[PDB]
Amino acid sequence: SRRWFHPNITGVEAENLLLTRGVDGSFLARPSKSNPGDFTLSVRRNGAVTHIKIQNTGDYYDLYGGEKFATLAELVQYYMEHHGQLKEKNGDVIELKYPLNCADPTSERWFHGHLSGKEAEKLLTEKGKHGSFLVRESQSHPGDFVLSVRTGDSNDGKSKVTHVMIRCQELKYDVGGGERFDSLTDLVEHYKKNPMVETLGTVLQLKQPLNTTRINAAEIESRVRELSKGFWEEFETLQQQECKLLYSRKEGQRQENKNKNRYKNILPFDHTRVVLHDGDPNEPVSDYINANIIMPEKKSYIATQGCLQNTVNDFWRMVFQENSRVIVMTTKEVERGKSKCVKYWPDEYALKEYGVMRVRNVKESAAHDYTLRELKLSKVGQGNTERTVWQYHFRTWPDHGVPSDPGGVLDFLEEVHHKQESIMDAGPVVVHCSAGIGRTGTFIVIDILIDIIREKGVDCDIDVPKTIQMVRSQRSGMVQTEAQYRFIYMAVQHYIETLQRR
Ligand SMILES: CS(=O)(=O)Nc1cccc2cc[nH]c12
Repeated sequence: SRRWFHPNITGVEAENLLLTRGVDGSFLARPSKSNPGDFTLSVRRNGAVTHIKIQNTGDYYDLYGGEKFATLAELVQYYMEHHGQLKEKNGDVIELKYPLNCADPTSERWFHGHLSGKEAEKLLTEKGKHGSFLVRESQSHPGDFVLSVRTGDSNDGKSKVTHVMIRCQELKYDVGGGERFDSLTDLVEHYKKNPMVETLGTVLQLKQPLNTTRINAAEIESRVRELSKGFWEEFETLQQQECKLLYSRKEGQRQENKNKNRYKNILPFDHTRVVLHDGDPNEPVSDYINANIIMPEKKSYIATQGCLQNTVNDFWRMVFQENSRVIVMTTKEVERGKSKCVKYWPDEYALKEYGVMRVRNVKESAAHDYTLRELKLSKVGQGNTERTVWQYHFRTWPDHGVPSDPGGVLDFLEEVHHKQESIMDAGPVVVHCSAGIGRTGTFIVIDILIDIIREKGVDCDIDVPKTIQMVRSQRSGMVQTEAQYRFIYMAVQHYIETLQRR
């Protein structure tokens, strides 16, 4: 669970909560209400509260005096299982022992707040299915709530909508009897596990929240208009779901693999990692690269980090093994004086050996937003293994935030798409930035969404947060920021508009 994140709390509200309701080792995280990408970890130690800044400019969560993380849940899991690791400026250990839980329901997928009983019945009738539910404000009884649930199997009376009144009495919630809950989430979780049974026997199964994010692609402009009045609230609802994605990353945690990771705690899930075969028998662990397969759930991707000097050979082994023919690089080699990805390709017209692999740079072509490099990759000693690999190097992404206009990214992805589609039996498209989660996740999700619209036209269903959750189950923290989340919507809107004009 992620109850330690409080989306609508001030610094002083956080201090008072930890002092009145917490103990030493108590903690919570919260966003800054005016600087998105800024978060604070507030921690109680020696009867006083310390506030620790976490910044995310788009690549990773950077904890002051700690490490870089793919998600706030991974950050919290790391320190709740590693004492002595989190430290202040003056060096003392700060311990995260006791999450201080938030009662606020506004980031729950099932919470609709102000909503009429007739509006909720229409939404549940049109969009809902057996077990679809929502919680809304009563309107008749102020301060109380209603849980509306659809149960059932043409509109022939085989299904129905039931309303269950939820009383709020002295900051606890109940359905008219039995247990009184600290929050609506606790109530919903209880009646999700232990469903209410009606007198005549109907089980009110809370199977899934009502789906409000699935839109018809033609109506993207109207959804964007609505979110622009929010994008922040829909993004935070998505982020609340990240506690469901704490999958194991054991291989990346092995001593033999530690120096193959750019950031020690940003690791590939075991269940989707790229496994390298045919390694040097002399190298004890030769099967590991910080990379995952992203299979939308025909075109697949590999999301990976920027090469380290000691992983360039493994990068080319992956490319060769997976039969990838297109690489997308979304960083300059150096940004803000820091190395983001080593040069892993030869100079134009040059030939270099990278371990058992040989690469020729045949030709480079510069466009305004990117450079294309036509590379020839083969195994040393085996001439007939040569294949062309087209590297698309996006060069104009800003150092922080996102492009102001998506036209450049969309023209780049169209060209990448056409190259991939032109090559018979090409493997997954490799996409990498620096950590391989923020820009990489953004480019991949845009590509996935646009691909739907390319095959099905302007009239098909898309669901941005559900697509992002699905990509996040295959590599940690894919899509890092609210700014990238907004950019994904803007890119898809711009794509639909250029398709209508044509
Ligand atoms: C409100 S919703 O349930 O319609 N949309 C939605 C929001 C956030 C995360 C996910 C994952 C699947 N759907 C999501």
